[PDB]
Amino acid sequence: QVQLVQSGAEVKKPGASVKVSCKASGYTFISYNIFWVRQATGQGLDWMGWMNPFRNNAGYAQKFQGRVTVTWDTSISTAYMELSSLSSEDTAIYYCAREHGSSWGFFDYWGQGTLVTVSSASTKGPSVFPLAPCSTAALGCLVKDYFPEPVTVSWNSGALTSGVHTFPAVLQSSGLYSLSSVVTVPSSSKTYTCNVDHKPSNTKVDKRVE
Amino acid sequence: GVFNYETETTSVIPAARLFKAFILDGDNLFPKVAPQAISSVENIEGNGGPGTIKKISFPEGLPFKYVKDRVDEVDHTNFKYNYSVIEGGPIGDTLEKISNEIKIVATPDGGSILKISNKYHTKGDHEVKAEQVKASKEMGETLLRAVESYLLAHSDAYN
Amino acid sequence: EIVLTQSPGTLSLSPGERATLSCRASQSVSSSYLAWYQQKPGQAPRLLIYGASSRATGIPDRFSGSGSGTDFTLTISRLEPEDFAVYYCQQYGSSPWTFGQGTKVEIKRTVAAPSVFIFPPSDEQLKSGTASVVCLLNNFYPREAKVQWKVDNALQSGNSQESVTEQDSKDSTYSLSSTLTLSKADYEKHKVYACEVTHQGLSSPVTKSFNRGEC
Repeated sequence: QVQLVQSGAEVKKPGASVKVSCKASGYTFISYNIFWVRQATGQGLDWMGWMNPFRNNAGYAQKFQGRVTVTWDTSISTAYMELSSLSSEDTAIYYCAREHGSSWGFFDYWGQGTLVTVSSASTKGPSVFPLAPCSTAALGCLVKDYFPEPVTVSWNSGALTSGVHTFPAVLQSSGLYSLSSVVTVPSSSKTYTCNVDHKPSNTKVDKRVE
Repeated sequence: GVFNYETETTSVIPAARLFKAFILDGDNLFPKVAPQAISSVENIEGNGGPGTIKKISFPEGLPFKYVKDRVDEVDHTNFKYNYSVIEGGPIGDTLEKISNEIKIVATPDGGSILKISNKYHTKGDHEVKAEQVKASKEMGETLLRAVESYLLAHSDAYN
Repeated sequence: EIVLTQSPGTLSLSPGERATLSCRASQSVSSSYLAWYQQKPGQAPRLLIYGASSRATGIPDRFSGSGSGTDFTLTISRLEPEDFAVYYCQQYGSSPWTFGQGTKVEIKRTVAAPSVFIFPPSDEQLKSGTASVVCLLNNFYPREAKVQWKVDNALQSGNSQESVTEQDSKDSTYSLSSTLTLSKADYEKHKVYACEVTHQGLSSPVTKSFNRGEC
């Protein structure tokens, strides 16, 4: 069975370069082409460049303008893509896809995705602030100013799950992340504590809200 | 049963140059240099190496509408090329597939000779028509001479 | 390039209904060389109809494709919960090869008005010189909603950043949080902070507010 397994998450400063690997298995490596496709949530999908291990040549997408270099190692069936001159606009998930045929160019098999995060910040733990009002009432915690993502938020050590909404984090103007986790409880109530974990910074905060 | 049919033809082009143009880029060249024989070459799957499937379309007023070939082996070191005719054209009725081997060998004068081997897989005791064997020989030489004329008129090509 | 335009941007349907997805090409696509992919959040695209009408291996019969030239369609005869995702169309008849922008197939249910709550900034956060005011919109459909921040009846623009959850597993609703970020100096210079919500489940905008000195 054909698989395309990629290297994992990369964190880079602006101006650096990232090299993502894509190891192919379950088929003859030199027999098929491999493309590299970016997926940033801004747009949809964009192809970056293609390698041809049988003809030993390559082609590149115009939009990325020669910042993409594709190489490969046939002996280990691994494809490589290096995106030089990384900015904050390059923060996206990059895919490797096997071209079915040089003329029937539909990508039958896909890699699982490699996250590249290019921002200029230091690994910083979040500040947790309570969200309380001045039949049904809402409580929450504000998880603010952390880099990188994500924080895992639980309520009462995981005992409280119903009515809990932890939202996707947003990237602030400062380059740090922030999200809100909320819960709706009966007004007749009882302690409520949110459990925030930002493991890149070894930050575990248990915040009680009322 | 199985019936083998072999052929040898002579080319002035040396083996290394002829293998690159006639074999490695025959799919690119054939619609261009011999439009009267090949209308379009269409890759179905793969690069062109082993496992590659290609759909060859013939121009109007055609003996066959199309044919599908599987690339079995590409030996760069030994100038040997293996492919099989698996669908379309003469495939069907009493003929199951056609296994083909092309080996380019350098000759004492600077040219080359092509050792073509055609292996037909027929139904039981059935035999192939001589026109089928003859037609394949006609097609191979016309493609070879068209590519041969292209290389002579373009000395920089594949060199 | 052959630019592929997909319509609608979002298709909202119930399970078991027919879904028709359109892929318009700026130029004719030769030999009906167009493919369709399925993508779910956090996952890679998965091949579906190719050759504009041919199923990939493992693809059930309810997925079918049609069209030629400059117009192609992807049809899901009977939607199932596994079928609600984003679909892309990809042409390979002319180099370079391009994708569509994506059509999202959405679950659908009876319109529910949001439950709106507003949260004043905490005394801890004010100690650090920043004030964040949070507005919560819970269990609403359709996804479209408008959040307006007013500070002493002064409309706030460019100083808030909203977030929306994925459609909920059990009740097929969404939730929204809007955070109004202000300096402590600005926060102390005003009294009334209000979150006003316009939604298609609401006849008139609901305005949850508080007074700074009364918390």
